[PDB]
Amino acid sequence: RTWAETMGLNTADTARLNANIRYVNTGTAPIYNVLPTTSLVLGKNQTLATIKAKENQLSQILAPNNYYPSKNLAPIALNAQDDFSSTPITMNYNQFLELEKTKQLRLDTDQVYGNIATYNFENGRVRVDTGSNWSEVLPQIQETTAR
Amino acid sequence: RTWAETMGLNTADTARLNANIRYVNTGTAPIYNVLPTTSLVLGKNQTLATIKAKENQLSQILAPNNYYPSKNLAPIALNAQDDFSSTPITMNYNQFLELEKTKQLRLDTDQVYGNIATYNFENGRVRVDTGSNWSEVLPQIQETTARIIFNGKDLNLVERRIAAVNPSDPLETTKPDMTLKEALKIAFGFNEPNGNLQYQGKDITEFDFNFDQQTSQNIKNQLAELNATNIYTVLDKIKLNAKMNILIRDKRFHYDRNNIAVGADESVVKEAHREVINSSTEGLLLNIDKDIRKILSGYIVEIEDTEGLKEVINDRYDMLNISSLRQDGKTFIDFKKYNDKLPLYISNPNYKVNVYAVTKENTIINPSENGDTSTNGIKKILIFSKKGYEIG
Amino acid sequence: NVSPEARHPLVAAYPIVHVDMENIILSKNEDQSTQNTDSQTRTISKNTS
Amino acid sequence: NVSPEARHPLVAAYPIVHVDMENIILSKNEDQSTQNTDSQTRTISKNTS
Repeated sequence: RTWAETMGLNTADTARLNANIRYVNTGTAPIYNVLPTTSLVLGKNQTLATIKAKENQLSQILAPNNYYPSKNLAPIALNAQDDFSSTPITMNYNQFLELEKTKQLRLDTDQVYGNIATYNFENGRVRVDTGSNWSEVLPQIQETTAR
Repeated sequence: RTWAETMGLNTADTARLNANIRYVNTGTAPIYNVLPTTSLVLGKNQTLATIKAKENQLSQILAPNNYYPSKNLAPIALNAQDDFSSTPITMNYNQFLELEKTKQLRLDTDQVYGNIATYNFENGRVRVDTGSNWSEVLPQIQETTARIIFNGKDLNLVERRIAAVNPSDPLETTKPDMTLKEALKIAFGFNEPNGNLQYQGKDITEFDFNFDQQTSQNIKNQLAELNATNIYTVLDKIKLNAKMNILIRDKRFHYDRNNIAVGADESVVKEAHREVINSSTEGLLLNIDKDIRKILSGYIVEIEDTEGLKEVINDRYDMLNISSLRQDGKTFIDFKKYNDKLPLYISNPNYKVNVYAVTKENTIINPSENGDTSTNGIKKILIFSKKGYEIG
Repeated sequence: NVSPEARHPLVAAYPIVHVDMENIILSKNEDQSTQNTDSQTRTISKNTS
Repeated sequence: NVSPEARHPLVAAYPIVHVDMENIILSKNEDQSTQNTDSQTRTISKNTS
């Protein structure tokens, strides 16, 4: 009679990641179809990944002084790297050992995509134009205005 | 002759998921091509995955007060995370032991995508514009209208929005003046058949008014200038404004945090439990009103001797669901379906019968500590006391 | 499909959608296997002392 | 939704979005395997000497 036991590994794919995030608009005007580019930094300035948010993590409206999702709801998960969300964010053996010891991991926000909604003078409606984003507008404000 | 047996595992993909979901539209206008974003939360706020609905789970039309799929049809499955529905929703080993232990998993609804169908004046048709979604419209309705929630139809909350005037926006000061009487008369269907504001039968003073912090500040300013104290006489003079929440409930019952009718008072339980239609060992086809019958737990019989004591047949926490429903409006409170398919124990026709009931602010939802598996810490109301020669 | 009380101009017509779960079906991804074996040895041991 | 501070021509209306992380969930990608064997032998030794 024999008992056996086997525990395998792969030292470039040792762990995965699943970051629970939430968006905040502390501004003045709403932003539609929000898709932030965000990077998971381990240690001081060692970056594991950079993920533009996929279609699962898209915020349709973000009014000023609002959240997505709202504070009575649990945060959204960010666990994909592929454009179709079929490849997990991973880390190797040296990154996984240092993360268990120091537990230093943070989340930068490099940039934010999102569209603008304009008034339509014919029928009074407000229609998001999916051709122009706020990255055309926001550098024009920071060069003409005083903060 | 050698026999073997092997098992394997992986501590990052140790389980899969499959969520049977159903959509409800309790609004006022249909939404086409519905794709909700939704999130599977383990425990308190640990999110497993966020899934926008894929092509298999698209609802082409969702009329108000309708479901996708229908109520006679089984729900739809959500078992994909990839955009092409090729990748399942997995769990690691620590999220799997916690789910088999505690059995806690909910499903939030972060947002809803869906289109708008508009009238074509050319050929009179209705065509879904796939460039316009409802998310451009709902943040404009919510900032220029007042909201009123009212539960006088089958004790369920109906939410309606009414265009009121904002005094700090020049386009919004063109809309006509909205008073609190007129806002009820066009949204829910009140009237005044004898000069008093009324629902179907009930006077308006049978309800109560609860506001939010910002709204109740503005109502007190309107009542000081009218030299009024009671709000129920100046209902045709309170001007509504933009971003007002007003809650109108039935005064007779109790309400929990989600404003659902869950408890009653001691006087209402004897108003619709007065007459009895038939009396026997088996039949309680009674005229239980639709208000209290959704908020009660069940019924409790009580044996009463000649000298007087307290004997309960259904003296258990799970022997109280004796509520069957026929097709005549009389809820059939059966006696024998928890009694081994045997008739009830009656030893003397001189012994009378007493029947009671419990609401849901006194109904517990878990077994107690040592020996309270019964009706010990359950307070009731006296309902039924007649002599045992008229029932038998 | 717009409900008849929303056909006043001052009343807004808009949907309110929410999803509710009815069953959760988790399936444990675990692989398992069995095996049989029938060995038959025939020895011809010769000794020369 | 343009807030009433910015319904003036001389005040810009623009969003300030940032993302904050409230949990990190890391899953060790490791595979475990156990195996049990039973085996019986019936040896009939014969010798002519």
